[PDB]
Amino acid sequence: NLWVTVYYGVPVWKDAETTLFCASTDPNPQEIHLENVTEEFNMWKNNMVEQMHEDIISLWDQSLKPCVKLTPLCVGLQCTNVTNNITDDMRGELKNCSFNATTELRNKRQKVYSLFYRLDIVPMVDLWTNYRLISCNTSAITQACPKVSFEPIPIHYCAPAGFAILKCKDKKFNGTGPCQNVSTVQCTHGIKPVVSTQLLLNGSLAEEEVIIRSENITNNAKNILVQLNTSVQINCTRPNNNTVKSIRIGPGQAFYYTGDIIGDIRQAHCNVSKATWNETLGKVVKQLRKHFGNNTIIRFAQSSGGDLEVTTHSFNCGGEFFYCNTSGLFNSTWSITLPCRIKQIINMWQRIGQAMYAPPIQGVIRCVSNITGLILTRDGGSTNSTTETFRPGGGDMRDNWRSELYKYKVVKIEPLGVAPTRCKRR
Amino acid sequence: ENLWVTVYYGVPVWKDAETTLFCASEIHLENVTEEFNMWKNNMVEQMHEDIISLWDQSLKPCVKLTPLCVGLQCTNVTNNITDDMRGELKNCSFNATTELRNKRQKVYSLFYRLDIVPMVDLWTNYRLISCNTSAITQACPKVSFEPIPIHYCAPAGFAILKCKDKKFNGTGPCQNVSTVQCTHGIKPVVSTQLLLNGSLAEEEVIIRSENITNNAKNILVQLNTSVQINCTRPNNNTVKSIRIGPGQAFYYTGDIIGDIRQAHCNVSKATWNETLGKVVKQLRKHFGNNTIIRFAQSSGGDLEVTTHSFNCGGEFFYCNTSGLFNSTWSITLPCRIKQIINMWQRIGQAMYAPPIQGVIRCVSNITGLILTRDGGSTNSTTETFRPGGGDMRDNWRSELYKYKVVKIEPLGVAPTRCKRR
Amino acid sequence: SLGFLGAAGSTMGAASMTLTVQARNLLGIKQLQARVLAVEHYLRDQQLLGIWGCSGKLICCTNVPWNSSWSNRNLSEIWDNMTWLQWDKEISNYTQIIYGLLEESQNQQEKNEQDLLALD
Amino acid sequence: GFLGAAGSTMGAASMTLTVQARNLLSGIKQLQARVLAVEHYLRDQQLLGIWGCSGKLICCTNVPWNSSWSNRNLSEIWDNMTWLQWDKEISNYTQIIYGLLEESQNQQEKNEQDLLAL
Amino acid sequence: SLGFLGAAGSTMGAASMTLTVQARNLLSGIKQLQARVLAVEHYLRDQQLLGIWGCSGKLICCTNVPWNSSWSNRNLSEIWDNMTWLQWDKEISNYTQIIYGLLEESQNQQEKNEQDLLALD
Ligand SMILES: *[C@@H]1O[C@H](CO)[C@@H](O[C@@H]2O[C@H](CO)[C@@H](O[C@@H]3O[C@H](CO)[C@@H](O)[C@H](O)[C@@H]3O)[C@H](O)[C@H]2NC(C)=O)[C@H](O)[C@H]1NC(C)=O
Ligand SMILES: *[C@@H]1O[C@H](CO)[C@@H](O[C@@H]2O[C@H](CO)[C@@H](O)[C@H](O)[C@H]2NC(C)=O)[C@H](O)[C@H]1NC(C)=O
Ligand SMILES: *[C@@H]1O[C@H](CO)[C@@H](O[C@@H]2O[C@H](CO)[C@@H](O)[C@H](O)[C@H]2NC(C)=O)[C@H](O)[C@H]1NC(C)=O
Ligand SMILES: *[C@@H]1O[C@H](CO)[C@@H](O[C@@H]2O[C@H](CO)[C@@H](O)[C@H](O)[C@H]2NC(C)=O)[C@H](O)[C@H]1NC(C)=O
Ligand SMILES: *[C@@H]1O[C@H](CO)[C@@H](O)[C@H](O)[C@H]1NC(C)=O
Ligand SMILES: *[C@@H]1O[C@H](CO)[C@@H](O)[C@H](O)[C@H]1NC(C)=O
Ligand SMILES: *[C@@H]1O[C@H](CO)[C@@H](O)[C@H](O)[C@H]1NC(C)=O
Ligand SMILES: *[C@@H]1O[C@H](CO)[C@@H](O)[C@H](O)[C@H]1NC(C)=O
Ligand SMILES: *[C@@H]1O[C@H](CO)[C@@H](O)[C@H](O)[C@H]1NC(C)=O
Ligand SMILES: *[C@@H]1O[C@H](CO)[C@@H](O)[C@H](O)[C@H]1NC(C)=O
Ligand SMILES: *[C@@H]1O[C@H](CO)[C@@H](O)[C@H](O)[C@H]1NC(C)=O
Ligand SMILES: *[C@@H]1O[C@H](CO)[C@@H](O)[C@H](O)[C@H]1NC(C)=O
Ligand SMILES: *[C@@H]1O[C@H](CO)[C@@H](O)[C@H](O)[C@H]1NC(C)=O
Ligand SMILES: *[C@@H]1O[C@H](CO)[C@@H](O)[C@H](O)[C@H]1NC(C)=O
Ligand SMILES: *[C@@H]1O[C@H](CO)[C@@H](O)[C@H](O)[C@H]1NC(C)=O
Ligand SMILES: *[C@@H]1O[C@H](CO)[C@@H](O)[C@H](O)[C@H]1NC(C)=O
Ligand SMILES: *[C@@H]1O[C@H](CO)[C@@H](O)[C@H](O)[C@H]1NC(C)=O
Ligand SMILES: *[C@@H]1O[C@H](CO)[C@@H](O)[C@H](O)[C@H]1NC(C)=O
Ligand SMILES: *[C@@H]1O[C@H](CO)[C@@H](O)[C@H](O)[C@H]1NC(C)=O
Ligand SMILES: *[C@@H]1O[C@H](CO)[C@@H](O)[C@H](O)[C@H]1NC(C)=O
Ligand SMILES: *[C@@H]1O[C@H](CO)[C@@H](O)[C@H](O)[C@H]1NC(C)=O
Ligand SMILES: *[C@@H]1O[C@H](CO)[C@@H](O)[C@H](O)[C@H]1NC(C)=O
Ligand SMILES: *[C@@H]1O[C@H](CO)[C@@H](O)[C@H](O)[C@H]1NC(C)=O
Ligand SMILES: *[C@@H]1O[C@H](CO)[C@@H](O)[C@H](O)[C@H]1NC(C)=O
Ligand SMILES: *[C@@H]1O[C@H](CO)[C@@H](O)[C@H](O)[C@H]1NC(C)=O
Ligand SMILES: *[C@@H]1O[C@H](CO)[C@@H](O)[C@H](O)[C@H]1NC(C)=O
Ligand SMILES: *[C@@H]1O[C@H](CO)[C@@H](O)[C@H](O)[C@H]1NC(C)=O
Ligand SMILES: *[C@@H]1O[C@H](CO)[C@@H](O)[C@H](O)[C@H]1NC(C)=O
Ligand SMILES: *[C@@H]1O[C@H](CO)[C@@H](O)[C@H](O)[C@H]1NC(C)=O
Ligand SMILES: *[C@@H]1O[C@H](CO)[C@@H](O)[C@H](O)[C@H]1NC(C)=O
Ligand SMILES: *[C@@H]1O[C@H](CO)[C@@H](O)[C@H](O)[C@H]1NC(C)=O
Ligand SMILES: *[C@@H]1O[C@H](CO)[C@@H](O)[C@H](O)[C@H]1NC(C)=O
Ligand SMILES: *[C@@H]1O[C@H](CO)[C@@H](O)[C@H](O)[C@H]1NC(C)=O
Ligand SMILES: *[C@@H]1O[C@H](CO)[C@@H](O)[C@H](O)[C@H]1NC(C)=O
Ligand SMILES: *[C@@H]1O[C@H](CO)[C@@H](O)[C@H](O)[C@H]1NC(C)=O
Ligand SMILES: *[C@@H]1O[C@H](CO)[C@@H](O)[C@H](O)[C@H]1NC(C)=O
Ligand SMILES: *[C@@H]1O[C@H](CO)[C@@H](O)[C@H](O)[C@H]1NC(C)=O
Ligand SMILES: *[C@@H]1O[C@H](CO)[C@@H](O)[C@H](O)[C@H]1NC(C)=O
Ligand SMILES: *[C@@H]1O[C@H](CO)[C@@H](O)[C@H](O)[C@H]1NC(C)=O
Ligand SMILES: *[C@@H]1O[C@H](CO)[C@@H](O)[C@H](O)[C@H]1NC(C)=O
Repeated sequence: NLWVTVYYGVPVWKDAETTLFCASTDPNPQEIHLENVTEEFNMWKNNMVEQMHEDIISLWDQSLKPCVKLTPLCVGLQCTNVTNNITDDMRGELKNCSFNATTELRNKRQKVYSLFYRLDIVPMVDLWTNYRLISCNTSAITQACPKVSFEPIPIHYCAPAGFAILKCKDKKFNGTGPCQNVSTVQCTHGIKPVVSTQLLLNGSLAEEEVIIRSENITNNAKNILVQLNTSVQINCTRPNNNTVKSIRIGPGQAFYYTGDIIGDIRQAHCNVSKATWNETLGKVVKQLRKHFGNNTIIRFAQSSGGDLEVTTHSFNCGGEFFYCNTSGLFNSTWSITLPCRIKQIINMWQRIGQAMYAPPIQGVIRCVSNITGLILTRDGGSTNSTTETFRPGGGDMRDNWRSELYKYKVVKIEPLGVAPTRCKRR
Repeated sequence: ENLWVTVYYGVPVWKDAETTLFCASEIHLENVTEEFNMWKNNMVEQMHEDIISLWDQSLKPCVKLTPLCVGLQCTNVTNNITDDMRGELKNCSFNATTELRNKRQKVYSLFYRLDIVPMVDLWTNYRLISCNTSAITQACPKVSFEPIPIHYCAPAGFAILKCKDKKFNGTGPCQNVSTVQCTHGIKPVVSTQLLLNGSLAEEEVIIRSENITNNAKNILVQLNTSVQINCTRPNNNTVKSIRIGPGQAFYYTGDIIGDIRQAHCNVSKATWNETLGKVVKQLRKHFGNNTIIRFAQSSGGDLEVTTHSFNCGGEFFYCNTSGLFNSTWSITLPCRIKQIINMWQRIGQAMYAPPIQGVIRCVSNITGLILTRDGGSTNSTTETFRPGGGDMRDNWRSELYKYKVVKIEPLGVAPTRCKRR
Repeated sequence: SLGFLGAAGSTMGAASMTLTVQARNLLGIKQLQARVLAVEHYLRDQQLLGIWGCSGKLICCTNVPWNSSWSNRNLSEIWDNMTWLQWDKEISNYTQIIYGLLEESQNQQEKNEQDLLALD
Repeated sequence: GFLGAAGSTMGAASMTLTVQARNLLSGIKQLQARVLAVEHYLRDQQLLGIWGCSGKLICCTNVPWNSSWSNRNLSEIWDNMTWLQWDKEISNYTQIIYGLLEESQNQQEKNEQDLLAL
Repeated sequence: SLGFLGAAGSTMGAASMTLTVQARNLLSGIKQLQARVLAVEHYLRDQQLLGIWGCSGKLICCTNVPWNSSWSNRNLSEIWDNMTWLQWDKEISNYTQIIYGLLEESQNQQEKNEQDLLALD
């Protein structure tokens, strides 16, 4: 009675992993809401996070190729103390280091004197030198081009023809499971590739409430990503009127360094309010209690030691990589100012062999910045769920980008299908 | 009239389009009028970008002269120097590097004054020019820069329309239009004041300019006859080379055998005078029969834009051009030689042209000019033109002006009486 | 008027009215790989329709009868009470048998038409 | 020859559709050019396919001609116009015509689906 | 059943029943993309050439071009039962362009005749 009828253009899809376009090529966005659908999402199996990670690494590596190498500056340094007025907390933090640098001429050196942060130098004992640059015994140092900025620029990931991106609009979406309010887009919204290690800055806020996302909430080896519904503002500054000088080290190689600091030296601090931070932590704890016992005491603590790039909270305020100390922020059991250390020679992500030198920017650097999320890690159930301790632990950078790509899934369109009809060909 | 839409595929229509053309190395269209605009032709922009990219890719895998940015002790040349060549050449000495890293060497060499700059020192006198701005790379002595005809070809689905009209001024409708897939062989000849080894007009000198009333734009003059230019550097240069590193080689002028004379380029007086007569006859069509036309010297810039650059055999001849123009309506024109050149109009890069052995003598066909109008608002009817410089696109726009890239739109609709059942 | 995949959650007998909306939306190294793979997927689907004798059609009726072992449902529940996604899931790993039957049926049809057109 | 009929009248140019065809299909820039030509060819073939005109160069349809698109008679259209002038004249309605063509095919297959269901 | 080219050494009649098996195998870092683009271009040129002849969508296409005895004077029994496609293709070398031109012209005339027949009220 019934016959096979072939249809082409069937609105069905399968989960798939394909290559996405990076648009910024400004797209004309479209969004089609899908009525009466349910789609299973899994933010921790989303290939878009791995592809975004690879794209950011490739763009970063490409940006540093046509730039000045600092190979001739891997020389011994004669470092002494800074003669300006400093406080007790900054004793030994900044050093005045002299060295012999090359010039455009191959057989004519030049004495130089430059201020360096203590974190950027390592002791090395010789008759006339005291320190060397931290990375010169591990890898070449490449100077970032001063014409190229670091500041995140929102980008869009776009599926190729034959593929589509599904967006989950459900409130209180925990990152996995079914989603009912699902729409189809060709390109994602503008996602800022913001680089941070403990707090998520300039990201997306939750529509309804604080959302706690974990691949396995009972596995203490996985990170917990907390998205806030309200932002908490961070005011960061390096209160030092830095005077930047430069020297020519090769035929086309110009090197930039700290020349001097005008006036007294004061430390580099980020201010977060106390009323809103206390409300934020109360909300986070209230949401945590829904994944643990209702009478379990939840306490926050300082991060563990080891690997300064992880133990501190990074930004890219101005053009200078801060590294703040959240120990005074999470020291509570359920304003505020954070001493931030400055480095210039940065090994970003967890790579070894590619060292980038961030040149200083003249003047003061002050930036205000929305905190939109947190990365928390649990210490472990050593008390049998009597008391739980959470720390602002670090993790791979994928966790920050996943915190934006959790709403998107890539699906492959399958235009063909078959179905019974009474239609017989002849 | 009971008409129905009929869909036709293979419709002979097109749209103006900008697409990517590829390099390589003719169907007449009757009753077709096509509007051309040589100053909106994206083939010139693509040719410019392609030549820049090809040049940079050819220069990249070559010997760098970074170790040669050292101080030099330069003295006067001890050969017989004529009155015009005094101070143009220096006998410089510079210690250099060697295949090994623990040794050095001494390298006497003969440099042009344009290639070195005075420095502030007590022991050395000069530096190589641009060592304080960019790295200098030597252009591999195998590869050549000799112009080779390049054909620009459209992708499938696109076509190139060629205007065959006589007295075509670069814009407006063309009546004689042909379709090609690839252009003819266009030589990427590099020059500034005069256009060499190009095509000729069939009937008369053609004056092509954008908004000719605006004197800020350049005027491209295409001749219908050629003017033979005979350039030479009468000097038997003996070239030596040094290792300066494993697998590296630097070439320099060792000495000059015989007397030293300047680079003289000869231009026939009568042919050039007739050419300028033709140019003023055509300019008067745009300025008035009673307008006096003066051809003055180029000014307002450095050696790169105020002289006639002209690769010949390898060495770049910056000819003064004072013996041309210089009039109100054999010429042994002096020329300067420069070795550390910066082609295009960039800054971040520099190229060293290795000297070529023996006497250099070329014979080139002047097929066009680039002129600039002095301007002013006096209503004096005494317009003055100079052989001003410009972007390199104006040389490549002196060709590729009759070609337009169009996208084929084979799909179309039309009414017919045909109804599908 | 619903847009691309707008009918994806609608019933099969309603979503079948929007096949042209889906069809029109099917068309540096990474960008070329994405464009070439989209072209290859389109061409494989078009060749597969051509093998079945359905070239140039979006709704193509065939001569393969429906087996009750593939889906023991009536037309009302298939077309009016379920979506194409649920149908596609229901007949997963039965489509290769259907495709083979369609290929063989078209080969037999082409031979029969050639023999009919060979009669004087 | 290719585009030789571009200056001919449409009645004469419509007989050279196979001459205009075949010229649509035949280091990274050359590969991008090839992919672009293939993409445009496939977009045009899909656009014909969704109209029920697949495999044909002259395809008759069931969409009546609207006098608001062009009020010329067939003698003037086919004997006194080239395809370029015609394309310029009706460009502002081309997409509207395409939409109507698509709609006709959407109905046509459904009717055929019903006729074969008897 | 016989595989991709299993019928290559079989007779033309037997090999004509395996067209879909070979048709499926025509479609399925810079040099890999060049290879893929070349495969796509060859497929599309063949599909276009069939479309010009009015054979689009069919693997066996009957036409209106009579066979010329100057191309091959073998009878159907010898061509289809005692000859392979490779030997036949060798036999009709230097004649395929004439056949292709005749097929193109015949389809153009067929399209004009169909358009005129459909223009009768
Ligand atoms: C999060 O977003 C905020 C808001 O965009 C970022 O702060 C803003 O950053 C821009 C770009 O650096 C600042 O513009 C700069 O201003 C200085 C002023 O001297 C100027 O010299 C630079 O050339 C540039 O124009 C802008 O001032 C700043 N605005 C505010 C209100 O903070 C912030 O950097 C982002 N945070 C992260 C971690 O990406
Ligand atoms: C860093 O050290 C340099 C010397 O290496 C200091 O430069 C000297 O500063 C004194 C200040 O009284 C001057 O009198 C000298 O003439 C300077 N010498 C040179 C060579 O510049 C520099 O001031 C030090 N900077 C800081 C911040 O302590
Ligand atoms: C920078 O260069 C100066 C050049 O004078 C170095 O000073 C001399 O160093 C040698 C050993 O390299 C000593 O024997 C001399 O006595 C030094 N001269 C003076 C006046 O102190 C200086 O040590 C170099 N600095 C660094 C950090 O390498
Ligand atoms: C690189 O060196 C050249 C040569 O000295 C500089 O160019 C000269 O700059 C002076 C500046 O006082 C001018 O007066 C001269 O006319 C220039 N001469 C030439 C031949 O160019 C150039 O400015 C230097 N560039 C840098 C970045 O230091
Ligand atoms: C710098 O001063 C601090 C105390 O002000 C002292 O502890 C430190 O050792 C000094 N460093 C040097 C290099 O003199
Ligand atoms: C480079 O020096 C640091 C100084 O502590 C040391 O930890 C590191 O291991 C050194 N690198 C290598 C490759 O040994
Ligand atoms: C998200 O919520 C759904 C609701 O049923 C639950 O099944 C799922 O396990 C949750 N996932 C996580 C990661 O909390
Ligand atoms: C889905 O989310 C959007 C977000 O604004 C909302 O407007 C829409 O009503 C939601 N859909 C449903 C079915 O609730
Ligand atoms: C954020 O969530 C808290 C949860 O108590 C709620 O009180 C507050 O109003 C929410 N804010 C917004 C802007 O949704
Ligand atoms: C993962 O989650 C399940 C859910 O109950 C839990 O039983 C399991 O222990 C978790 N994995 C680990 C490694 O703890
Ligand atoms: C500092 O922080 C508060 C709260 O985070 C914010 O409202 C205020 O605008 C900031 N002020 C400055 C000067 O950065
Ligand atoms: C941070 O707080 C300190 C405390 O006094 C203040 O001096 C500084 O100005 C604050 N920073 C900003 C950016 O407002
Ligand atoms: C942050 O400050 C606390 C204050 O006790 C200190 O113990 C901790 O080590 C600091 N963080 C880092 C990364 O040094
Ligand atoms: C730093 O001091 C200099 C003194 O000349 C002044 O011109 C400059 O504006 C100051 N910069 C800042 C950021 O205070
Ligand atoms: C930060 O939060 C405030 C709160 O309203 C918002 O208006 C502002 O635009 C946010 N800034 C950024 C950079 O996201
Ligand atoms: C070299 O020639 C220049 C030309 O002016 C002259 O000034 C200079 O004195 C001459 N030097 C010697 C050593 O002859
Ligand atoms: C070029 O010739 C056309 C002929 O129609 C004319 O309209 C146009 O103004 C001319 N332009 C120049 C710059 O001579
Ligand atoms: C077009 O130019 C060509 C160039 O040789 C010439 O042969 C032909 O006669 C010209 N046709 C017209 C119509 O001017
Ligand atoms: C070139 O054009 C001029 C117009 O002034 C004419 O007199 C001359 O004879 C032409 N030459 C040729 C070879 O046609
Ligand atoms: C041409 O130049 C004149 C100079 O006054 C100016 O007024 C006019 O707008 C210009 N036209 C164009 C098209 O550039
Ligand atoms: C140069 O012109 C002469 C006659 O003017 C001609 O014979 C010769 O072929 C031309 N050469 C080139 C390269 O244009
Ligand atoms: C330069 O001087 C050296 C000194 O020995 C001499 O050998 C060489 O020939 C001289 N070169 C010129 C060009 O005068
Ligand atoms: C150029 O003309 C001069 C006239 O004195 C002559 O001596 C010289 O040899 C000529 N050179 C060439 C290359 O024609
Ligand atoms: C240029 O040189 C050639 C060489 O044969 C000669 O025939 C011609 O007359 C010369 N022309 C001039 C203007 O010197
Ligand atoms: C100049 O005189 C000639 C003589 O015939 C004439 O044809 C031309 O139009 C005149 N031009 C002007 C600008 O007066
Ligand atoms: C060209 O020669 C004249 C002769 O007086 C001279 O004034 C002019 O400066 C020369 N050109 C250049 C670019 O030096
Ligand atoms: C240029 O013209 C002036 C005008 O009198 C003349 O004196 C001078 O000699 C001329 N120079 C050249 C190089 O033609
Ligand atoms: C230059 O002089 C050398 C001396 O041996 C000779 O061999 C060579 O041929 C000369 N060059 C020319 C171009 O005559
Ligand atoms: C969703 O289901 C309801 C239930 O009747 C139906 O009315 C509605 O049309 C469905 N949505 C779509 C897009 O068809
Ligand atoms: C298909 O139908 C036949 C009878 O028509 C039956 O024997 C066969 O088992 C069915 N297919 C499957 C996969 O069961
Ligand atoms: C189709 O089968 C279902 C299964 O129970 C039944 O409920 C429904 O009434 C049937 N419909 C028809 C039209 O037979
Ligand atoms: C075939 O598809 C059905 C559809 O649900 C599924 O249940 C069955 O497991 C599939 N067969 C195999 C072998 O997986
Ligand atoms: C161009 O128009 C003339 C007018 O008589 C006509 O004879 C000729 O055939 C037309 N050209 C073409 C290619 O049809
Ligand atoms: C023809 O077009 C007009 C508007 O362009 C429209 O109102 C009219 O309905 C169309 N004709 C038909 C028969 O629908
Ligand atoms: C077509 O319309 C034009 C209007 O200009 C008219 O002259 C011509 O005779 C008409 N043709 C027919 C066949 O009615
Ligand atoms: C098409 O529309 C544009 C503006 O919308 C108008 O300028 C043009 O003349 C129109 N074309 C026709 C053929 O009427
Ligand atoms: C090969 O030839 C033999 C001849 O006896 C035939 O039987 C056999 O079928 C042929 N092979 C194939 C694959 O058809
Ligand atoms: C076969 O080809 C010959 C070649 O001239 C031709 O004369 C003959 O008419 C052709 N046969 C048929 C039936 O057309
Ligand atoms: C076909 O031709 C061959 C060779 O002339 C002959 O042996 C055979 O019998 C012929 N067959 C038929 C059916 O005519
Ligand atoms: C085709 O032409 C070539 C040219 O020499 C010839 O060798 C070959 O035999 C011809 N083909 C046939 C089937 O005769």
